[PDB]
Amino acid sequence: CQPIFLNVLEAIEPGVVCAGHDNNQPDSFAALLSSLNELGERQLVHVVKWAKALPGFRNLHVDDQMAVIQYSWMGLMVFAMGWRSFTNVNSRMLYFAPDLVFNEYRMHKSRMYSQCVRMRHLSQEFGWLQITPQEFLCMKALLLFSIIPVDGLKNQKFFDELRMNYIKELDRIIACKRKNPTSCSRRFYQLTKLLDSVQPIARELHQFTFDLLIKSHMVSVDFPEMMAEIISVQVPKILSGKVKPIYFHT
Ligand SMILES: O=c1cc(C(F)(F)F)c2cc(N(CC(F)(F)F)CC(F)(F)F)ccc2[nH]1
Repeated sequence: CQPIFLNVLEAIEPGVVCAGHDNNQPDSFAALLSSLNELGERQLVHVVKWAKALPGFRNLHVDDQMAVIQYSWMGLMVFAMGWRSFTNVNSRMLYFAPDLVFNEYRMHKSRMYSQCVRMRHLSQEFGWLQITPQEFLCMKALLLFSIIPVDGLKNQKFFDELRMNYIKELDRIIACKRKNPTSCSRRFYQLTKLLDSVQPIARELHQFTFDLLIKSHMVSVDFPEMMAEIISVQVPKILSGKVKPIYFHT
């Protein structure tokens, strides 16, 4: 049968994205966070094109398309960055970008040290669970359909069907080369727990950058337009509880 679904996921996978950070400059909260925000803007562009090229994404209402990308953005970045850290530096550092790698010191200067530690943990899971490139790609796609308005999307049913379909693709990736339903069910438990763990992290990052945005002038950290827009328009909906993650587990 079909390697079509995976042919597609691999084909649309975004390439390397640099932050434009000059590493000869002193590690300061301002410089680091300003580079992160700029990296954010560049990655969003890629994320949008990627999401819109996913199988069945367009059979979602046009207004819903942009909203789910915007709500799930942070989590997508968390997850992919963790995978990058794993594949490039075996999870010992946060590999945001080739030119923006966080070591211990930068984690502290970022003023988000504990969160960075939680992200390294997440990254380490890819190794401890021997997550495959295929598992990674299907799980990343699933994250795009993991956070929505409590009182529904414009056409919630089209979303529901798509999400259900991405879960079924995850199901068969797990069943491929697998044998008995018990082996499958345990991997599924592991992978859904991993997906869920992205949400608490993304939420802290939401809180952190929202606060930073409000704070920006007095702290000398600047935000590009698209970031400032999503942070002040979409993020507050999550922080105010109108938009929530779809946890598998309680
Ligand atoms: O690959 C990445 C991964 C992250 C991860 F922290 F969410 F994992 C990331 C975060 C931010 N931001 C958040 C913050 F608050 F942590 F610094 C800033 C912003 F402005 F985009 F939201 C910008 C680019 C990336 N790029």
